Amino acid sequence: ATNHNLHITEKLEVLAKAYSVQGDKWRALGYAKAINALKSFHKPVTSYQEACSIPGIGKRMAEKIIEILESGHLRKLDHISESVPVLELFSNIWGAGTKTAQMWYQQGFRSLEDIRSQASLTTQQAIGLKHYSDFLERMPREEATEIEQTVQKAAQAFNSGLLCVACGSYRRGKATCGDVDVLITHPDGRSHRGIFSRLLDSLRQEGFLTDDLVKGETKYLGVCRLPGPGRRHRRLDIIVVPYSEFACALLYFTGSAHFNRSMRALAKTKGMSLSEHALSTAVPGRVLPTPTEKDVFRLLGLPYREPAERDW
DNA sequence: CGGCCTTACTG
DNA sequence: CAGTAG
DNA sequence: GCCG
Ligand SMILES: Nc1nc2c(ncn2[C@H]2C[C@H](O)[C@@H](COP(=O)(O)CP(=O)(O)OP(=O)(O)O)O2)c(=O)[nH]1
Ligand SMILES: [Cl-]
Ligand SMILES: [Cl-]
Ligand SMILES: [Mg+2]
Ligand SMILES: [Mn+2]
Ligand SMILES: [Mn+2]
Ligand SMILES: [Mn+2]
Ligand code: NA
Ligand code: NA
Repeated sequence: ATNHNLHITEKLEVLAKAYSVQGDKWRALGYAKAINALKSFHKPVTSYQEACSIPGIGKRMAEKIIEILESGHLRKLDHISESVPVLELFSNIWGAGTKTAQMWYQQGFRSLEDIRSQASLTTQQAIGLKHYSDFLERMPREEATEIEQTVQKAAQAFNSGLLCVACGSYRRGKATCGDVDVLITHPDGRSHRGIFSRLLDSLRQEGFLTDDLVKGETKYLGVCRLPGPGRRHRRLDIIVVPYSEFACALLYFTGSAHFNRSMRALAKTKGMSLSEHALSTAVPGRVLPTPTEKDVFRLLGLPYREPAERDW
């Protein structure tokens, strides 16, 4: 639905993002969750006592939601270090995180021009810098579809049986997608092998793939651009998995990230372990049979949720 | 007090 | 391994 | 940050 407390979240997001880019990950996680809670809430919040009651919101956070409701402002925001805007600028480079951002800042850099001419850049960071603007824009769902079909087409040319599905935000039904996450497998349980590498060659020779960021056993993180004019470069992620891990692979890749974390966390409390490979029992333990996503929720004693309902 | 998901690539 | 990322 |  819609957020009934944007006047609150909007202010907290600024602070959460500040801590994030500065390296205070755990505190930033607290705000991130506090924020997620406020958003998905039946109606607007009105009181302190009303705030604390909400899971994910404690005394310190409740206080802040108050200052906002009463002072209409968050004094804390008035003291965010002047290095934050630059740290955010830097970490928006794919391949560069909080540590690299702080280092560059310590060395005197303040702008991308500074980074381009003087900073030391890993191969990935150079690619991220080159597509800085493109990677900041979420693409129209329709374009996400075009990309999925492109990979599926190139893949099925090797084996018409190969199953290709765009997961991530796409499968969750979002209007726009930051990238395209394509899962590839095969019902025969063995044909998925021996393609990955050749598939990337096809897409590469075809001019579709323009830059590679990470190439591994079953995962690929790269960059693509549809043919024709008016096209931006888009991030593309592909994972090839054995059909026996389909349900878990699909569940993982569909996300959301926070949804995955919660689900894995729950599994953990029940003496189980959840990954993109399988759902098991604490130690490794035994692999529980999971033919479908629903089997995962069931085994975890959770009511099934549609992909569109997995925001967190 | 102390975890806060879990796995994988890069160098 | 640390850093970054899905 | 929050929570067990
Ligand atoms: N367990 C886990 N799963 C994750 C994590 N990050 C991502 N995933 C899973 C869940 C996530 O759905 C999937 C794709 O990750 P992206 O493509 O990076 C983010 P998307 O949701 O696709 O939305 P977009 O911003 O692209 O429009 O990997 C993480 O930290 N942990
Ligand atoms: Cl985190
Ligand atoms: Cl360009
Ligand atoms: Mg995505
Ligand atoms: Mn992705
Ligand atoms: Mn471009
Ligand atoms: Mn694996
Ligand atoms: Na609380
Ligand atoms: Na980055």
